[PDB]
Amino acid sequence: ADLASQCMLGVPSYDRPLVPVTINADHADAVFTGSVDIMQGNSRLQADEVQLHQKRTVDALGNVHYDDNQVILKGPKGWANLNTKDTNVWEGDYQMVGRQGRGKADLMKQRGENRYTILDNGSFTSCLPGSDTWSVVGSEIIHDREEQVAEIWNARFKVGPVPIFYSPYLQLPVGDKRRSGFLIPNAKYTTTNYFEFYLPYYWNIAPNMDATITPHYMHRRGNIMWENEFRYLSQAGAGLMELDYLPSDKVYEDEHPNDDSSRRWLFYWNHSGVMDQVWRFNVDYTKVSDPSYFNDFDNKYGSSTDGYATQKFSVGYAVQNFNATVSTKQFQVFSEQNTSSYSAEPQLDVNYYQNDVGPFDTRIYGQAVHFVNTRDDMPEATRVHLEPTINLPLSNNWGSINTEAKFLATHYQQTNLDWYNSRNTTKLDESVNRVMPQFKVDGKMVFERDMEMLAPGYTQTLEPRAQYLYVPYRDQSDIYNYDSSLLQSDYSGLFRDRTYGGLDRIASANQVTTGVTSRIYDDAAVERFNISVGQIYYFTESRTGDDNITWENDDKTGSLVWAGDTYWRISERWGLRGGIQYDTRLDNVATSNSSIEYRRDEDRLVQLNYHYASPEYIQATLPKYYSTAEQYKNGISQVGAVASRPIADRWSIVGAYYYDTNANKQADSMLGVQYSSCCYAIRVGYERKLNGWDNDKQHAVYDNAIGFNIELRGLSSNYGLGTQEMLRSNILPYQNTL
Amino acid sequence: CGWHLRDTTQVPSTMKVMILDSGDPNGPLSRAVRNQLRLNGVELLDKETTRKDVPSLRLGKVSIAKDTASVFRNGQTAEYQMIMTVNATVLIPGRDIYPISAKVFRSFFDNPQMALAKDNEQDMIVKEMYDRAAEQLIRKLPSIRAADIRS
Amino acid sequence: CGLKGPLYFPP
Amino acid sequence: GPRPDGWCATQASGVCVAKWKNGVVVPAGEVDVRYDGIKGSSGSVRDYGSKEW
Ligand SMILES: *C[C@@H](COC(=O)CCCCCCCCCCCCCCC)OC(=O)CCCCCCCCCCCCCCC
Ligand SMILES: *C(=O)CCCCCCCCCCCCCCC
Repeated sequence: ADLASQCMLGVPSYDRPLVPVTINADHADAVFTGSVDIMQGNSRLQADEVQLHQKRTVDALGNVHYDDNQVILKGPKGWANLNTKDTNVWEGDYQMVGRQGRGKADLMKQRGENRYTILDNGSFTSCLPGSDTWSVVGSEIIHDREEQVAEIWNARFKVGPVPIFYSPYLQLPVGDKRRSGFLIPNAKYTTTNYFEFYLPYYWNIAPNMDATITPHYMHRRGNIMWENEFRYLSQAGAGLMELDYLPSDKVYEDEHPNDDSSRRWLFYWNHSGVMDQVWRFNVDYTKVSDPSYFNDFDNKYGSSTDGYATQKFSVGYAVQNFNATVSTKQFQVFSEQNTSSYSAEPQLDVNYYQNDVGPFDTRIYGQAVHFVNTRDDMPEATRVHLEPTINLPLSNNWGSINTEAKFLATHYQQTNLDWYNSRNTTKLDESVNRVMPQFKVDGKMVFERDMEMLAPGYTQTLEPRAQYLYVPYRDQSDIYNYDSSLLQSDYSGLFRDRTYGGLDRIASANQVTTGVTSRIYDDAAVERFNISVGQIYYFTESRTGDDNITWENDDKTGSLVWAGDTYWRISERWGLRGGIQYDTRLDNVATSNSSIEYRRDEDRLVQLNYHYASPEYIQATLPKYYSTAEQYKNGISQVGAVASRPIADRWSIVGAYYYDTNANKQADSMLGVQYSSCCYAIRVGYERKLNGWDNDKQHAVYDNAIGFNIELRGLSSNYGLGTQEMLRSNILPYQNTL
Repeated sequence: CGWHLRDTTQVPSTMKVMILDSGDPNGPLSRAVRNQLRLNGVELLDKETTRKDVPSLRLGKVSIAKDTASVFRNGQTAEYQMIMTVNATVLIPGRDIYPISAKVFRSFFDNPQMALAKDNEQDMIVKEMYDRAAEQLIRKLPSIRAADIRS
Repeated sequence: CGLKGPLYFPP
Repeated sequence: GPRPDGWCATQASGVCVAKWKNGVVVPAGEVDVRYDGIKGSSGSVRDYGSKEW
């Protein structure tokens, strides 16, 4: 009894089988009368007065009912030719078979191979009979089943009996094939940027490319921003280009009156593909005119939110035992603080794998990179890395132990050190060589037990795991930190062999990692539950030479890191997740999160989640400005709730609410309602979100927003209630965690 | 203590010789899956082999999404929730096809002052997710063997 | 009125 | 025809959109990715359904 079934109830269906002139009359230029039935192919003609002329043509008079596998005709006068496959039916009505279109006319013609439906002074509507919500009555209408369109001449769009629109020419996409025309328009009011309006226009260039021009009129700025999109599908992959361009900004001229022009633009290019299974091309490029572009056209209040734009290219060549890649990675920082950043121009990655060298496995990894800074005072360097590896994996049914040896060799050539050295104590070096091995031992076991006491046919496992990592200590204070950052340690991250992501900081390690996992499988060998607990024991302090992390305790050795996980799959609808991260040097819980969700189907779902991040974790990792600002220093502690429920199978209510318990103030709040019908659909949305910080008053500012969509239905095979598109319409979008 | 050492291998005895079928055989996911099957002891076969009596694991679409998870007190995003979804089907020769899936969740704290360093950290997160999703696909093989027996 | 849809290679 | 049957001549956005049939390349997929919006200070894309035929 869903919307697809309700709108299909009034739709006629074809009963005869899908595959010749058999007449059937009571009284048989032969004239027939009473009640006739003419079957030629899949077509049928019904009337009470049909006569032949031969030479074979028929003339029907009175209560003519033409039937087909595509249309249905009714009228008081008819005429057809049994050789040209044409029918002329006078004033009456028609209705599509197997779909929703219908309307009336004065002269309806069927044409070549029953493909055209020529209409004179007719109308076309997509609603079910007895609704008459909207119609597109025009002078002439042409329906064709191949291109799936309805061309209308001298069209007058009507809502009810009111001709709200007039146009010389118009096309409606009656089907699923792509066609160029106007898409769904949007209306929106915001407490920051005021009234807005979008008018998309599609363009079907070719089967493998299309464009979309979207004039976006913002009232506050007094000009239209042209949002352009171009999608393509070539032999090298598929991508798209975005070019938004605002010729003049009246708000920007007030903030920055010294600039000659106030134009605003943004260019985004994204590409991703693989050609011939070897070549791998990737692009992710973003460029904007001014640093305040992302604040203005995101409904942001002030220039306080940090961020950057990523401008990456890549070309690769992958084989089963080798892959080489060249890539340049640049960024553009948009903070009020220092905006200097490094970029790799270019970077080369080479890998080579050769298995079965006896009982061992072999691997080689090389890299050659060049670092440049936007400023002309910061150092720049060239780095070359080599990393041969050797394994020895042994395994059986109940356990497996793997022993790995590795060697690390890096070379540096640093220049532009005059400014940095002249005002710092630890001088940098022109040439640095950093060679150091690595030895790791990993082990696992698995046990099983038949837990018939609790449930019949279930089984439970227990998988203890241990590891030992040893890396020697090399002083790295004379190497600038270009692309190394501290890594997070979830349960599976306890067994990682790196602390920093990059090659400029490689901390010494002398530690043993221990963990355990316990899974529960049901009688169908389907896993339902699993929980993991792990830790790291440091035998000696992990030193990276620099050693400039702001810890809370002066703890160096012992059990310092803990982590855990949980995933319970109660039923097909329920699902619970968890995770905690404890660090003794923080004397607190670093990070934690949880989530419980019920989801009967797409429309019906409830979800509760939690996110935590301690004040000490913000201090240890994020910059020194995040430990003193009132909008950063408290960490994260928020509770979220997402829900959805449809009523009467046409409505759909959606809500969301996120609440920061530290400040006792909300962070996000959403509420969307969409009424889906057989020939239209209306959506309304609301959202209150944080959009900046007021330094003068020391409290956050919010940004309200209420939208309004409208859409035509029945032309395409779409009957969704729009729940999944409303759930992702807020700054903290819904994510399926089932 | 009713425990005992596991006496059965993770890969069912009927899938000890399998055909790895993928549209991107040189990609990161196919390498991760092929690495897991080596550890368990599976003797992978070429697609163009003469054998028509061995199951085939066809690897499908892989999607990675990154979204905001929680925000600071000024609306700026604090952590990103990254999700990877992998689809695959196992074609038992003659019986049926059994679709399977794997979903991996990760978290990522951004730091605009270290933008080059966070891109290498983010590249490390995605590489590790291919290994987690490659393990979940292997753990769904014993359920396929038991479903095959029932049908 | 138009209909946005997926791309494909020409036949 | 150089490459054998089923060889994915072009893979786009995680799905194969062209494969060799017998000495010739034929389309075997579709791609539907659209511009999503600004993710802080950058662009993004969203997959509205890409499949293999
Ligand atoms: C087809 C799609 C989107 O199409 C649109 O509705 C967008 C507007 C179309 C026209 C744009 C104007 C530019 C055209 C240039 C050529 C003009 C030639 C003129 C020659 C003389 O349909 C949809 O998806 C949206 C549904 C349409 C809703 C229409 C309003 C419904 C409610 C009406 C209530 C009364 C309004 C009274 C208005 C006067
Ligand atoms: C749909 O996107 C536009 C209809 C076909 C475009 C070609 C003719 C341009 C003028 C059309 C008039 C706009 C009104 C469209 C129907 C509401």
